[PDB]
Amino acid sequence: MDKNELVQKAKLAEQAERYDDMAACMKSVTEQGAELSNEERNLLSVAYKNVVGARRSSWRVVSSIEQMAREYREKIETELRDICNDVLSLLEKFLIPNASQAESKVFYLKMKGDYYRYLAEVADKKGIVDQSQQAYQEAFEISKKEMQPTHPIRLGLALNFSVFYYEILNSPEKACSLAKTAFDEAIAELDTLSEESYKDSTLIMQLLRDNLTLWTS
Amino acid sequence: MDKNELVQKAKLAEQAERYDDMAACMKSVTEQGAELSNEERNLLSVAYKNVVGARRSSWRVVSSIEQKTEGAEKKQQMAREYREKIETELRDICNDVLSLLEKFLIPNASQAESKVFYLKMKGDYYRYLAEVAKKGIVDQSQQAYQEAFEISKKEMQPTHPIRLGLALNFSVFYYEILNSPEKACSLAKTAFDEAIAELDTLSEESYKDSTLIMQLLRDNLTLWT
Amino acid sequence: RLYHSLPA
Amino acid sequence: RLYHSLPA
Repeated sequence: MDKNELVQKAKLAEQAERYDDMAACMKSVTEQGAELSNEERNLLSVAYKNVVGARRSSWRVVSSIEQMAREYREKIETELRDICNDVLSLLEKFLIPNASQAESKVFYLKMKGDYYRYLAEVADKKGIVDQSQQAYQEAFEISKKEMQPTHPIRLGLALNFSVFYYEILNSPEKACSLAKTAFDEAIAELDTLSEESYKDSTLIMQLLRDNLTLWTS
Repeated sequence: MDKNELVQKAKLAEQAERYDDMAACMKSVTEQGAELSNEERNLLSVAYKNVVGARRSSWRVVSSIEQKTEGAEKKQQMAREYREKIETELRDICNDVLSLLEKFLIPNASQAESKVFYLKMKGDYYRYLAEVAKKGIVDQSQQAYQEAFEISKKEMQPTHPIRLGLALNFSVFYYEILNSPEKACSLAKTAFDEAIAELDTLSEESYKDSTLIMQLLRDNLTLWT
Repeated sequence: RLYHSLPA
Repeated sequence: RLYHSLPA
């Protein structure tokens, strides 16, 4: 279909909770090579998050049950792995290279972080983790630089990078310092929040806080 | 593979919430030709209800966007086409089930409980086709249900969950498919009233199933009245 | 749909 | 996992 049509179909897929369709549409818009709009970036991300999410949740179930169980877990793991490699390849070939605006660079580097992190969950492992850490750290640097503590993308990033430290690097204290600094800095500057971003920024500040409560209790 | 293996895989799929996988395991099991056990029958049923269910829910969403985009050329055309793509997958699922029923399940059902379960299922899947068709699919749904209804009235007590569940779906068929709320309410009321008249027949095994269905029956009656 | 048929 | 990352 055409870009506009694909975007429109991704939105309908989204409403119909047909995330594999949604992702196919957004992968197609991404493959034409024009830079993604903010709306298109969010559609891409929501689609793949749900597509990969189904597989992570299934994998968790079956890995926890686990030879039949192992083969199934292996099966779910390969789909999971292909979806991440898909996203990582789009990011490497189109999105990161073509970003240019800092918000998008942060967004896509955060996403590379995430998808290597999902690969790390089922993982070769040391390189995946390093790839994850590398992406998040560069996203995190640009975000501190170009971004202000209440920006939802920066808060989002702190949130997942804190999870990465906690879950993948098995470092609760770094996860907590990251979350707490992120939260503290945002709440110190709430007057910097726009009408557009306040609900997203406060929801994400609460997620940081819920995490910190769990990790320090 | 061996049926126990395919059943094991279906159950793993079920816990993974991988219903298309679960249904493919149960479809292979059914195509082995031996009458399904209670456990096997239920897995097949869950699997397919979840597979067709996802497409009915997407269909309703896209169908409702198609209606709401009247006066919006492009949006409506996109909605319509996506609705038609969903509708085909939905009919393919229903058609797969209906051919499993006709070829395997109904023909091997050895006891009245099983025959009623499968004829109900046949009414259900024709009724899911009717939801996106209304055409002579309606008659297939009705006849399946009617025949199931007749057998359960003779072979099962009023509180048997299969019989109640059949009453529930046949009342929904009348309400929604035949647009006959008075017939739907009478069917549901009768089934509900006959079951609460015999609450001492609720068994340990079926208690929760039967009472949940009685409440769905009464909740429907509440809404339809 | 407000009314229900038999859940899976 | 009781801790959460960014929801979609």
